[PDB]
Amino acid sequence: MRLLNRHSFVVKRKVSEDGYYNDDGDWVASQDIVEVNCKGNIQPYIKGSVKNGTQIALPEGIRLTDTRILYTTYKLRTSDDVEWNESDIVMIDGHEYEVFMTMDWSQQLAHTSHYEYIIIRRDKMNAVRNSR
Amino acid sequence: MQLETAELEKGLVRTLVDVIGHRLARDKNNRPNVIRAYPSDNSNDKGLKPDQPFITVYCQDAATPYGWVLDKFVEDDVVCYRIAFQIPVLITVNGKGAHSIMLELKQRLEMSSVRDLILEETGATVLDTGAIPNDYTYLNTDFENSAPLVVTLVKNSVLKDERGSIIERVIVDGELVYEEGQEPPEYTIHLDVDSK
Repeated sequence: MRLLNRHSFVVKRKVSEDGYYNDDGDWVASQDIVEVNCKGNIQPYIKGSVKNGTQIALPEGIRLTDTRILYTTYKLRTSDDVEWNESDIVMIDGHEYEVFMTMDWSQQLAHTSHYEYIIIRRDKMNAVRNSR
Repeated sequence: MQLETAELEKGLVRTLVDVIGHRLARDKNNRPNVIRAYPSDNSNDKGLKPDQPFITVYCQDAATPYGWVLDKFVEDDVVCYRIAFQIPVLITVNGKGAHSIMLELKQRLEMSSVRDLILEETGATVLDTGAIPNDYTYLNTDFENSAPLVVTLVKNSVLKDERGSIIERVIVDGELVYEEGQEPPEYTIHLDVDSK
C-alpha cells in the first residue's frame, strides 16, 4: 500500500551462500554480492534503552549509534547457522545497516501481510581480506 | 624469524587438522571443522557457527618473563636483537563428548611426534599444558558440553635495527707524566687502527 512504500532504498544481498573456512581457519564471506532496489518505510525504534542517533563519549573519542525499524513486503533475511546464509544490508543515508531481527507477519491477512526488521548501523572499522 | 600470533594460530590450526581431525565434523569441502576465534572478514562480515563437534583457537596474550633482551649481535652490517617470548593459547571443543576428545588431544601433544610437526609449522616449542574442566552452558533449550584447554608456547623473535652502525676505526691518544697534572707531558703516544 501507499504508506508501506513511502521510502526507496538499496539492499545488498549476498546471493551466493558458499561462505567457508579457509585451510588456515579464517572466515571467507560469500563472494557474489548483488545490489537490488526495494521499497518500504523506515522509522525510529523507540523501546527501552534503544539508542537512536545517540552520541557516545569514550576515552578514545566519540561514536554515533543508530537503529531503526523497517516495514516492507520484501523478504529480507538475517544470519542463520542452520541454513548457512548471511544477513542482508540496507543503505540508509549512504551508510550500511545490518538486519539483526525479523518478525514474520506474512500469510496472516490478505491486504496487510508484511514484515518487520530491526536494522543497526554498522560500526566503523578497517578492512582486511583472507580470501584463499 | 619474527613472532606473530596471527601465524602461530594458523600453524596450530593446520596442525590440528591432521592431529585430531578424525574425531571432528566435516564441512561441505570435507575439511575438519577447526577455526580461529571471533571469525570475521572484510571488517564487518561475521562467520557462522560450524557443525559440531569443532575446535576454536584463540591466542590470549604474550609476555617476556625471561629478562628483556636475550642476545645482541651483528648479522651482516645491520644490527640485530633477539627476545624470548611466551604465548598461552586456548583451545576449546564444542559438542557432545568434548571431554573425550580433549583427553585424546592432550595424550597426543605429549608424544615425541606431533611436537616436531608443531615446531615444523609454527617454529615454537610446547612448554606446558593445563588441566581440562568439563563445562556446561545452557544456551537456549539444551545445554552444550565444552572442554577448554591451555597450551603455552615459547618462541624467539629477531628484529633488525636499521639505525645502527659499527665501529671500524679507532683513534687513541695518550700521555705519560712523572707527577699528576704535569702540564707538559713527558711523552705522547698517538695510535690509529683500521679494520682492514
